[PDB]
Amino acid sequence: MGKRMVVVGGVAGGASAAAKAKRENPELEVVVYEKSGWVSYGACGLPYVLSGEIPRLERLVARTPEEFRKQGVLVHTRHEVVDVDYELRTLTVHDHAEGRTFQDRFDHLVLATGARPSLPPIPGTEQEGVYTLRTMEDGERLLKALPQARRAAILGAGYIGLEAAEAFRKRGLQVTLLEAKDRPLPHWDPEVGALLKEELERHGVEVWTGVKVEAFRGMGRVEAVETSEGVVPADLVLLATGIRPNTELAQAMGVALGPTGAIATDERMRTNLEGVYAAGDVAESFHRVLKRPYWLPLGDVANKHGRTAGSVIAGREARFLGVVGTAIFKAFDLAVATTGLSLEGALKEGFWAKKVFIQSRDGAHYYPGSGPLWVELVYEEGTGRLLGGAVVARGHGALRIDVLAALLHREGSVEDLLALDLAYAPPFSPVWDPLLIAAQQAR
Amino acid sequence: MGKRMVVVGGVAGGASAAAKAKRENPELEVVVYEKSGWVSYGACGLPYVLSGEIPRLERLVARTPEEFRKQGVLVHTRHEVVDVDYELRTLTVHDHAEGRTFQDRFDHLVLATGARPSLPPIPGTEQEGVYTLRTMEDGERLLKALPQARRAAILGAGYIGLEAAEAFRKRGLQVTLLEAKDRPLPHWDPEVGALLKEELERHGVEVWTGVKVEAFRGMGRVEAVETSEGVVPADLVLLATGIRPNTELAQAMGVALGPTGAIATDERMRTNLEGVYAAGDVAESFHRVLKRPYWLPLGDVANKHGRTAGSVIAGREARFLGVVGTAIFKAFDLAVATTGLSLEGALKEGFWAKKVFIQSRDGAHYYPGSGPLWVELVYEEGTGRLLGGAVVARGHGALRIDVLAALLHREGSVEDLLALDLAYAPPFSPVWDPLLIAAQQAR
Ligand SMILES: Cc1cc2nc3c(=O)[nH]c(=O)nc-3n(C[C@H](O)[C@H](O)[C@H](O)COP(=O)(O)OP(=O)(O)OC[C@H]3O[C@@H](n4cnc5c(N)ncnc54)[C@H](O)[C@@H]3O)c2cc1C
Ligand SMILES: Cc1cc2nc3c(=O)[nH]c(=O)nc-3n(C[C@H](O)[C@H](O)[C@H](O)COP(=O)(O)OP(=O)(O)OC[C@H]3O[C@@H](n4cnc5c(N)ncnc54)[C@H](O)[C@@H]3O)c2cc1C
Ligand SMILES: *SCCNC(=O)CCNC(=O)[C@H](O)C(C)(C)COP(=O)(O)OP(=O)(O)OC[C@H]1O[C@@H](n2cnc3c(N)ncnc32)[C@H](O)[C@@H]1OP(=O)(O)O
Ligand SMILES: *SCCNC(=O)CCNC(=O)[C@H](O)C(C)(C)COP(=O)(O)OP(=O)(O)OC[C@H]1O[C@@H](n2cnc3c(N)ncnc32)[C@H](O)[C@@H]1OP(=O)(O)O
Ligand SMILES: NC(=O)c1ccc[n+]([C@@H]2O[C@H](COP(=O)([O-])OP(=O)(O)OC[C@H]3O[C@@H](n4cnc5c(N)ncnc54)[C@H](O)[C@@H]3O)[C@@H](O)[C@H]2O)c1
Ligand SMILES: NC(=O)c1ccc[n+]([C@@H]2O[C@H](COP(=O)([O-])OP(=O)(O)OC[C@H]3O[C@@H](n4cnc5c(N)ncnc54)[C@H](O)[C@@H]3O)[C@@H](O)[C@H]2O)c1
Repeated sequence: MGKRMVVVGGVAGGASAAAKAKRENPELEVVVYEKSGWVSYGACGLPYVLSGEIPRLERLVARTPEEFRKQGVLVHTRHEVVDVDYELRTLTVHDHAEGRTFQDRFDHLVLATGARPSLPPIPGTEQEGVYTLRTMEDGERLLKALPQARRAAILGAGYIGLEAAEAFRKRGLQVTLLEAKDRPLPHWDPEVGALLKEELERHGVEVWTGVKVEAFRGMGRVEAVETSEGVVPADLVLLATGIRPNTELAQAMGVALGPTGAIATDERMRTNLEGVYAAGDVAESFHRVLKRPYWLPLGDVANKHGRTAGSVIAGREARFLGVVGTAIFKAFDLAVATTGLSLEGALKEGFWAKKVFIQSRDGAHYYPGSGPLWVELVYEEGTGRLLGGAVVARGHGALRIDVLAALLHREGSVEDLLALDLAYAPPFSPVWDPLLIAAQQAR
Repeated sequence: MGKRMVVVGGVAGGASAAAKAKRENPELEVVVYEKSGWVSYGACGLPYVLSGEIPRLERLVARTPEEFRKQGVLVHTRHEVVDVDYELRTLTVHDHAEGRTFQDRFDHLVLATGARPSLPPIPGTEQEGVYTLRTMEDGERLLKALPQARRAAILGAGYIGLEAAEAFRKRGLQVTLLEAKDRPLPHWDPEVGALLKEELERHGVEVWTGVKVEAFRGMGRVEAVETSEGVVPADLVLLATGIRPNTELAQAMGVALGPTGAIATDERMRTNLEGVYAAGDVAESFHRVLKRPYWLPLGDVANKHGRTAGSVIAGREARFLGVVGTAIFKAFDLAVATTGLSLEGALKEGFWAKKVFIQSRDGAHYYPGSGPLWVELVYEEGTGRLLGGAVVARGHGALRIDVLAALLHREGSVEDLLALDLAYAPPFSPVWDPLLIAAQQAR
């Protein structure tokens, strides 16, 4: 057929779906309504623009609405879809331009509305030098503030935020990191959190742990941040305290939410409504270690959602088979990569789990320049089944984390990892690869 | 028990076996007879010493015969075992020192005699500035020649050799590489060979292809190299034309050779004689793709052989389960990694094979400094079974090859590779990893 595919949200989930659908079946009428007035850009690259290493913000955009148009996709920015006459039963889309508002119909709907920052209930948040890092607009705002230092406070030591702290330092500001839990990257076992505190401090960043941020002092400007632990002075504060999915429009139309709070889907990215798909940070994925639905808002998983929904719609056979949790980020001179479960969470889940954490090198002892490389394995006591792992390196990189993700995918044991024929040469790994030395193999 | 383990050869296969045996069962009497007067060193590091990046040759040694002594291991250098009174029936070792010669018995024998360079039959090979690169002594010779340039010719565009060309250039010589087949790294599909010719040329190496080297000109010195294609003047020539295993002693004593020419072994590193083990470059390994024995003289496989023999001898349980062919090397600004079969070889085996070869980046398009990264996939037409793969990068780091080796190990298809949850972040890979984009996925 030659029906009409309407995508709500044009960032990554949505742009993927739109592009793949149109390519796979050009008969389709493909239209994207994006509320933010930018479409198809790399939010992940924001801290590299902030820091100054990337010259202009437009460098993050993958496809422009003009290029899309050339490829038969119609994108409208600053268009918000406000209601859907679902089932119910189509019309459905009423959305809003500049000036007007209006109706449109759909045969296939892709809900790709993403996620918004989850702010903690703190008096003072509303003031003037308080910021959030999620969109190109947040990028513009912060980029305007940044020159004209001087003192920054970042609430939250997760990904945005560890990443932000590096950006701010490279811009001259003095930066103090306030985390509510007891280490940076609280979400993982604490050997990694340690290495990270050390690097952050090595670079001039002050890291407060166990902090109860009480309020942001000022008369609508902000100059302070009063905490249980004292008072941090600050003329720019970044709230980097987590995200939650944008499921609001979807609930209105009667799309089901899964246990995590994100929209539920199948291997086909289909929601509980015929005709309605979901993709990207709004959508749950199946976790292959935990064997249940799980929320993993990364950009690679949003592209995979997109591409599947799009393929399915254009009537190609395509399925999305889950995730395992692989993540990697850069904080100064560390590249930190986790996958699967940490030992904390593997015990919360009930496994009789143990960990091993070793430090090795990233090249032969004798090779000039070789740095350190640490690798953690989280496994089941008796079976030896892998359940998670980390590696941290300076490397561009390592990234050997991908081997563990491959093993997590099938069931995969420490014994399987041991048997692997990995690559060795003096510039790139010691003759026993850190993955192999970690395996069983040392403590 | 507390019997006597004699290791013939002390370089890597042998030193591993010696150290792990002694660790695992200190009762053992463990003695290593090494004919070269150096023991336990990283031959792989020689080109880095040649080039000057590593200051002194002793930096490549891992354990000294004094440190071995401390650990209960007796190493004798410059001792060549000349005969074995096998089965037959022990005595057996007659070997030779400085001065004398003498007997020794064994209860466990590890054959770890390695490989020697395989010279082509060219008149003039015997002259003065013609070299080979395999041992520490070869290192010293070359290191003596090198300052005092001027013009080098390297026969052979495989691994030693591609690696040597970089070393010699870094030392100022002008270098021209003569290969007999039609591309550098002829033993792999020719896209890689191409990328390599371009880099070598970009750095001032001349690469002659399809050359019939006919003789080395000189009056016992060498100044030339006469070829079918012209005459290369050269005052230093490196013969980098391959190696063959050292099976000579082993055959005398009636150890079986496998079809490759290397000593045959089981998963416990045992030869056909009770008591007699083989480890390292003299020993065959089971190839898991081809499902037969295969000769893969790499140093990580030599440590695996040796660690296994040692464990087994000390009475631990240990098995060596095979290889798949993973190899990585550095040639100027390229890191080149292969694993499995190439399309050429996969067809020669009979599979109905296809390739795909894509060029992607090593980090997001917008990320400053991100370089190119090429990945190759060799697969079976119908089943989709992976059969081999390459990736080439500048990266110290990629090395993503390890992923494909994980897949090769079980059977592992393109579909399997497609389902993997790889790591993404802008400094490290684009949002689709180059392994994914190569899967099925583009051509
Ligand atoms: C600073 C930063 C760094 C990051 N780094 C990484 C990284 O290193 N690795 C990684 O894998 N991931 C990273 N991410 C994650 C990445 O941003 C998201 O996973 C990714 O962009 C996928 O999002 P998506 O397309 O589902 O929706 P989003 O990108 O959240 O986009 C949704 C868009 O849809 C629009 N929309 C919402 N509601 C409506 C409506 N009612 N009508 C019309 N339009 C609507 C919104 O305007 C929004 O712009 C990073 C994110 C940030 C913010
Ligand atoms: C220049 C160069 C670069 C390399 N780069 C890499 C790389 O990047 N990656 C990689 O994985 N591998 C690399 N290798 C391979 C590596 O050298 C071998 O795989 C490794 O050293 C394993 O060898 P082995 O212990 O079986 O024996 P060898 O290292 O060949 O040692 C055998 C020793 O046994 C002694 N011996 C022989 N016969 C007798 C006898 N009858 N009596 C007593 N002693 C005897 C010999 O003197 C010899 O010194 C490289 C090799 C070279 C030469
Ligand atoms: S923080 C989130 C990360 N950033 C984002 O995801 C936001 C920007 N990305 C997007 O919005 C989408 O990914 C866009 C660019 C809108 C969707 O793009 P397409 O779906 O059009 O993607 P491409 O054109 O990149 O890829 C399509 C086909 O092209 C093949 N291919 C990609 N790269 C290569 C290389 N280097 N060499 C050979 N082929 C390549 C892909 O395999 C893909 O294959 P099809 O089978 O044709 O779809
Ligand atoms: S070109 C060939 C490459 N170079 C060579 O192989 C030549 C030099 N190598 C050798 O000759 C042998 O490998 C030697 C060093 C003689 C044999 O060494 P060992 O067998 O004694 O090796 P190690 O002492 O390195 O390792 C033994 C145990 O120690 C554990 N381990 C190593 N590295 C680490 C780190 N970074 N962190 C924690 N543990 C570590 C190994 O797991 C190994 O464990 P066991 O279970 O005790 O054997
Ligand atoms: N490289 C990557 O893979 C990468 C990088 C950036 C962003 N992202 C995506 O976007 C998401 C952004 O994560 P994030 O850093 O915003 O959230 P997060 O959940 O990863 O944060 C960890 C949290 O400890 C909690 N905490 C500390 N002080 C607090 C306080 N004072 N009040 C309330 N909470 C406090 C913090 O809020 C901090 O966010 C990531 O989880 C990821 O999905 C990915
Ligand atoms: N990084 C690594 O994985 C690495 C690096 C170096 C050495 N090694 C180990 O040691 C081995 C050494 O390999 P190599 O480079 O000596 O052999 P090779 O077999 O890999 O070499 C390829 C051959 O084409 C043949 N050729 C070109 N001109 C010729 C001629 N004129 N006459 C005869 N042959 C000619 C060359 O001889 C060249 O050797 C490797 O295979 C590997 O086992 C490994």
